[PDB]
Amino acid sequence: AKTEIALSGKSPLLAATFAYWDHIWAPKTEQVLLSDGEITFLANHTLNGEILRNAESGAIDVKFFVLSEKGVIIVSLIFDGNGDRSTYGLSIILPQTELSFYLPLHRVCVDRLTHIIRKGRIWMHKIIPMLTGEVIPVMELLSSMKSHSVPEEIDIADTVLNDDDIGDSCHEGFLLNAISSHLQTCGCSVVVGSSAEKVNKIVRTLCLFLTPAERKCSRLCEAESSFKYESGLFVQGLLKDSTGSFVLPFRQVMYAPTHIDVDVNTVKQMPPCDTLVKAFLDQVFQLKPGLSLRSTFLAQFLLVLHRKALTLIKYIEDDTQKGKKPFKSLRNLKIDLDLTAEGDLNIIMALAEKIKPGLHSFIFG
Amino acid sequence: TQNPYTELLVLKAHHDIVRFLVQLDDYRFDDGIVVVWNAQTGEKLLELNGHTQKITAIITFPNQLILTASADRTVIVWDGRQVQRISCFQSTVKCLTVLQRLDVWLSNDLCVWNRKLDLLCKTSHLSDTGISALVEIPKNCVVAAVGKELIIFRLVAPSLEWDILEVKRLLDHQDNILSLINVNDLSFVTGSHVGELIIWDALDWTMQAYERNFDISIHHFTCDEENVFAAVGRGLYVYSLQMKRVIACQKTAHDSNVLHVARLPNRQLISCSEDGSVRIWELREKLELIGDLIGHSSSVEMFLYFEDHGLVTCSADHLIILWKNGERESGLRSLRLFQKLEENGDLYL
Amino acid sequence: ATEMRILMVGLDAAGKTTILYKLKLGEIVTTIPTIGFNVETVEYKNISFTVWDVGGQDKIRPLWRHYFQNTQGLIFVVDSNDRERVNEAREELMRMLAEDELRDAVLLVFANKQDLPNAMNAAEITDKLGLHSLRHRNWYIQATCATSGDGLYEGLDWLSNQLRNQ
Amino acid sequence: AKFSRDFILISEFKVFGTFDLNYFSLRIMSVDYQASFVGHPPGSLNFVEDSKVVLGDSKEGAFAYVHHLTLYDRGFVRPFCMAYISADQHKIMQQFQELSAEFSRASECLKTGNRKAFAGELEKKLKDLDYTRTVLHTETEIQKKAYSSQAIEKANELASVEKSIIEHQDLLKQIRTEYFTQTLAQLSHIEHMFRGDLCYLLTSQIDRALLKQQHITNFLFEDFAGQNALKFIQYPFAHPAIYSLLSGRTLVVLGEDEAIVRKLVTALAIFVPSYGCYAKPVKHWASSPLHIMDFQKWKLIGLQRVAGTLHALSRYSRYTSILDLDNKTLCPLYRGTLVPRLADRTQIKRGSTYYLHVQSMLTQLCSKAFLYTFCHHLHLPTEELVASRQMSFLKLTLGLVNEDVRVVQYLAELLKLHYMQESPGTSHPMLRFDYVPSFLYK
Ligand SMILES: Nc1nc2c(ncn2[C@@H]2O[C@H](COP(=O)(O)OP(=O)(O)O)[C@@H](O)[C@H]2O)c(=O)[nH]1
Ligand code: BEF
Ligand SMILES: [Mg+2]
Repeated sequence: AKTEIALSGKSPLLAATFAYWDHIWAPKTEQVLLSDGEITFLANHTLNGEILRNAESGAIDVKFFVLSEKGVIIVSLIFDGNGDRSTYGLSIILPQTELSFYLPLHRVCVDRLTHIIRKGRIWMHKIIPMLTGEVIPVMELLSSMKSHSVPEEIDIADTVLNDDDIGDSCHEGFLLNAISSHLQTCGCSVVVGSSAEKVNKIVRTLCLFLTPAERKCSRLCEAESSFKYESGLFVQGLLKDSTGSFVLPFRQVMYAPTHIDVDVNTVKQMPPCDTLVKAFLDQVFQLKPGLSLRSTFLAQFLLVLHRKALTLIKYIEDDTQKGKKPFKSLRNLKIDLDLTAEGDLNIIMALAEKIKPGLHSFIFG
Repeated sequence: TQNPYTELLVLKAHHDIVRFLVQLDDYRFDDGIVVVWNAQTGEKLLELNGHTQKITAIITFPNQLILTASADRTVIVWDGRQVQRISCFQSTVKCLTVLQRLDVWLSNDLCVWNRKLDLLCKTSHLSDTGISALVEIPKNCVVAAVGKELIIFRLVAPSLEWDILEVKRLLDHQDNILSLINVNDLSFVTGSHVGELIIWDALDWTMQAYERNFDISIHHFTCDEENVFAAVGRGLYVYSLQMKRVIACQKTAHDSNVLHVARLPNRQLISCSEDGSVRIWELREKLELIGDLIGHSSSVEMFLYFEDHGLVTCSADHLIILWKNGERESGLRSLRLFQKLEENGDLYL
Repeated sequence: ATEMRILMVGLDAAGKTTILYKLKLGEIVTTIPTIGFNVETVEYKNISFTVWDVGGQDKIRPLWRHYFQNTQGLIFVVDSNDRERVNEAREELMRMLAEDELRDAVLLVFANKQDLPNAMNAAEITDKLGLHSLRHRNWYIQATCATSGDGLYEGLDWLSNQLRNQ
Repeated sequence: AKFSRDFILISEFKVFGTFDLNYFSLRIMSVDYQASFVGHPPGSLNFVEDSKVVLGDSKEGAFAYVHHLTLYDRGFVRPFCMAYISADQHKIMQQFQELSAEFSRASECLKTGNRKAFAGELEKKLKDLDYTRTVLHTETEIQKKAYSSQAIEKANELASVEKSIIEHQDLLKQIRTEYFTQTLAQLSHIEHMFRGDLCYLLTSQIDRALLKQQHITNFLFEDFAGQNALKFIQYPFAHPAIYSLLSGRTLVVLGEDEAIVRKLVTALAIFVPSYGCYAKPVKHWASSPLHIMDFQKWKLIGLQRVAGTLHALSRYSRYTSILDLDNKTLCPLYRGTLVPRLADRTQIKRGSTYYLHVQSMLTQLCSKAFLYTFCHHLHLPTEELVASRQMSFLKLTLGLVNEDVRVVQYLAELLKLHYMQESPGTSHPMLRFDYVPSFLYK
C-alpha cells in the first residue's frame, strides 16, 4: 500500500503510516535499509497497546519510542473516533543515527500533526484525499531542515558585526530597530530578502542572539526552492519571487504564540505574538573585532538580559504565594528592577516566557 | 593635593633593621643577611648570608659585585654565586671607601688594599677609637675624623710603593664629629656632635666657617655647588654657602629627630625622621610642604633614589617599601599587554 | 462465514501460548510469559479461527473483562497437573460466565497437559469443573498434550460442528 | 493530586527513592495501578529500550527505561523497569537528552553487575551438577561394572543438561550487595538535582553554557545571607560603605560583640572584588596592633574594643575607612549614581531575591571594565591630552557621573594585572591608594 514519493534533498524520514482492529507512505529512495514488513511489525507494537480506552472526549496522547532493538525512533498521536468508535492515529519514523535532530522539533511536529488530525476528524463525520494532502507538508518541513538552518556554533565571520564601520544614519536606525523588534517579539521572526548572500548574512548575524538549542529551530534562506511561512520556527530565511507579493497566510501566522527586508530596509512587526540595547549598539562598534575581543562582549549583554529576566520572574513569584492573590503592583515593580523604560521592561519580560509560559497573562494579560 | 607616588609596593624578607642601601647596577641594588631585589618587579633575586654579627658597611668596586664587613673583626668579599675571599687583620672597621682615580681602595687603623684583596699599605695604631668617617680628597689624599680629633692622613702615590703620611691636624671642634662630605672640588664640611658647624679648605686646609646660633646632634648634611643643607633634631636648617649664613629654616619640622636628608635631582629635598614619617620639600625663593609619606610604625634610616623607578625607604619595622609614581606606572603596564596580544593571537589562545 | 473470534484464556504457566504455537506452526519454542496479548489466526475447514493469547496473571485477572467483546467462542484452558487453586479457578470461571456481557457467547470448557500419571482421565477433572452443575451453557472437553500435539484438532472440529448453526 | 518521583517493578504471577521511601505519595496515584499500566509488550542478549507514557488522571508519565535484569532460576525473563515520573508534562520532553544518560549509566551498572551474580549461581549449579555427574560416573559406573539402563538414561540427560549449562555460561561471559548499593546511590543522585521546576533548570544550563566563554572577566564574582544584608540597607548612612568596599579601600570593622561582627563580615562579603585563584581576600576577626603588610592582601578585617584605639588607628587614615558599631561612627564624601541603585527605600521582600539583583547588576560593571581595558583608541597614543581623553570618555560613552569613575579603572587594573601575572598583590604587592580627604558621620 506504500505510495512512494520523493522530495528535494536527502531523506531524514524513514517511513510514516496509520492503524486498525477486528504505512501507505514512504520516502522513495535507493536501498531502504529495512524491508516493508518491518514497518508493519514496528507499527503493531506501537498500535496494539491501548486496550484501556480511558478517554473522556478526545485529545492527542503523544507517545515516543527510542526502540534501540533495531535502532528506530517512533512518534505517534493516537485518538479515538468510520463505522465504529475505535481509536486510531498516525505515526512517524526516524532512524537511530538522526537522534538529536528531532528533539528541538518535537513542539512543532506535534502541533502540525494535531492540526492535521483536527482537520481529518472534521471530514470523518460530515478518508484518503486529505490524508495524502496534509502528509507531504509535514514531510516537507522536516526534510528541508536536514542540511540547512543555522547551527549553534556560529562565528562572527558573516555577521553584521565584524564590519569596522558603524554605518550611516539609516544603517544605525535599521539595525537598532531590528534588534529591538526581535528581542521584543520573543525571538520568533523571519526575514524577507530579494538577494541571496545579503539575506543569509543578515540572518546568520541576527541568529547570534539565541540559545544553542534554539539554533536548530531555524530555517536558512535559498534562491532555488519555494519555502513557506512555517509557523513553528524562530528565525527563517527565504527569497521573494519577482511577482511582488510574499506568500504569507494570515491565519497560520496570526495563530503563532516580524518583517525585516534587505531591500527597502524597514522593519515592521505588523503581526504581534529602549536604551539597554541602544547602549550595546553604540558601544560594540568602538572596539577592534579582528582579534575576537568584540566576540566576548557580545555574551555579557545576553547574560545580563537573562539574569535580569530571571530576577523579575522570582520577584513576581514571591510577591504572591506562588500565585494566590492579585498582583496590583506596577510602580513598585518598575522602580526596584532598574528598568523604567517601557521598552526595557518589555525586553526583560520577553525572556521570561522562554522558561515560564503564561507569565504575560498572569501579570497583566 | 598634588604630589607624586600613588603606588606602594611592600617587601618583607629581613629579620633585623638594615640601615644600608647601596646601588649595584642599572636594575639591581643588623642580622648579617644581605638581600638584593629587582626595582621594577620586586623579586628578591638571589641571597647572600655569611655574616654572624651586625654588618658595618656595604660598597661596590667596579666586577662591582659586593663588598661587606661586619662586627666579627673580619672583612669578606662576596660576589654574584661564589664568595671571592675574606680579609681579617686585627680589629673591626666602621668605614670603607674606594678611590677611583688612584684605582685603589682602603678600609683603630687604616689599611689600603689592592684589587687582589691584599693590603698594599697600612698605618700604625691611629687611635683608641675607630675611624668615624673616610672622605676622598683631591690630589690622592684621604681625610678622616676620629671623634674629637680629625687628621688628614694623606696618601703618597707610589720605588713604586705606596706611602701615607698625615700632613695636618686640627682641634677647633669641641665635640665629636658627626658627618663630612666633599662639596665638589670646593671644600670639606665639618660638624660637631654638640652641633657646631665648621668648614675645611681644600688646599689651604684653613677653617673658614663657624655657625652656632641654631638636643643639638646634627646628623647629616646634604649640599651641592649651590647651598649647604643640614638637619639637626626637630628642625631643618639650611646654611648658605656663598653668602655664608643661614638661608632657610623650618622650626616646625618633624616632631622626632631627623636621621638622613638628601636632594632630589629635579630640585627638591626630602627628609627622613625618627617618627617614621618622610616628607618631601621644595626649595623656594627664600620652602614649603610638598607631600607626606606615612610608611612605618618606627624610624627610617636612609633613602635611595632611582631615576625612573622610585624610592626605597625602610629601616626599623623589618620591611622595605618601593614607592612609585603610579599613573606613569600604569602606562608602561598598558603598553605591554597590547604589544603581547598581537603576537599571541586571540585573547585565550 | 470464515471469522471465528476466540477468547483463549487460561491460568498462569499453562502453556496456552504453546497451544497457539502448535496451532499456527506446529513447533515447540521457549516462551517468555506474555505481558499484554498476541494476535494470530488459523484457517481450517473454510473458516479462519482467530485466537488471541492472553495473560493469566492474578493481578490481571480482573482485566480479561476488557477483552469481553466481539468473541463468540469462550475457549478456556485449565491445568490438570496442578492439584491446587482449582477452587479459585472454578470461582474465576463462574464469575466470568455469570455476567450478561458474555451471555451471548457460547461456553467451551477445555483442558490439556495430561503428562505425568498424577493427573488422569477427565472424570474427576470435569467433576471439579462441575459440568453438570451449569445451566444454560454448553461444554465439550478433550484430553490434549502439546508434546505429541494431538487433540486440538478435534476441539476445532467440535467448535465448527456445534457453532456453524448459530 | 500529586505523583511520585521514582519507581521500579517486576510484574509476574515496589521501591522508592523520592526521599528514601518517602511516606507522602498522596492518594491520587495508586502504588501499582501505573505499574499495571506500564506493563507493555516492548522488549521482545537483547538491548536497551527507552519509551514514554501518556497522560491520565492526572499525572503525565516519563522515562520508562525497561531492561532485563539477569538469568534467574522463565529461562532469562526479568522485566525490570526503572520508571521515572513527574507532574510537569513538558519538562521530561525538553530535558530528555540529559535525563537519558543518567538512567543509562544506572542501568549499565546493574547490567555489569547482577549479570556477574547470576554468574556465580550458574557456576555453583554446574559445579553441583558436575559433582553429581562425577558421583554417577564413579559409583553408578562401578555398579554397572558390578535398572542400570534407567541410570544410564538419567546420566545421559544430566550430561545434556550439563552441556547446556556450559554453553550458557560460556555465552554469558561475553562483553554484552556488592553492586546494588552504589546503584541505589546513583538513583538517589539522579533524583537529586531535578527536584526543582523546569523553569530554573533551563537557566541553570543556559548560564553554565554562557560562563565558559567569559573566562577573563569572570574572576571578580564567580563565587568559588541576604536578610541580614538587607537589614544593612535599617542602617542609615550605609551607602558610602559600599563604595569604599568596591573602590579597593580596606573597610575595617572594629568592635566587641563577636556575633554581630560575624553577622556582617560575611553578609558584606558579596560586594568584595576578588584577586585571583584565592577565593576571597577577607580576614575574619583580626587581633593585633596591625602593620602595613596586614593591609596589603587582607582586603577587610575586624577588630575588637578590649574595654581608645581611634587615635592608634587614625594614623593610617589615608589607606582605610574605619567602621565603629556601637557609637554608629564611620569614607570620602560621595555623591554618585552607581551604588544608590545597587542599594536603595525598596519594597523588595525575601532574602535571595536581592542576591540575584546584586549578582545581575554587578556583571554590568564587569563588562564596562572589559570595554575600558580593551579599547585601542584610548590607551594607544602628551600626558595632558591622554588624561583629558581618558577622563572625557567616561563622561559620554559609559555614562558615568563624577567620582563614580574611580572604581572603573581600579577594576581595570585588576584585569590587566590578571592577564599577565594572574596574582595581583599576592606575591607582588600593589597596594594602590589615593589622597582623597574624608569625613565622619554620626
Ligand atoms: N510437559 C508438558 N509441558 C507443557 C504442556 N503444555 C504446556 N507445557 C509447559 O508450559 C510452558 C509454557 O507456559 P507459558 O506459555 O509460559 O504459559 P501459558 O501460555 O499461559 O500456558 C512450557 O515450558 C511447557 O513445558 C504439556 O502438555 N506437557
Ligand atoms: F503464555 Be502467557 F501465559 F499468555
Ligand atoms: Mg503463559
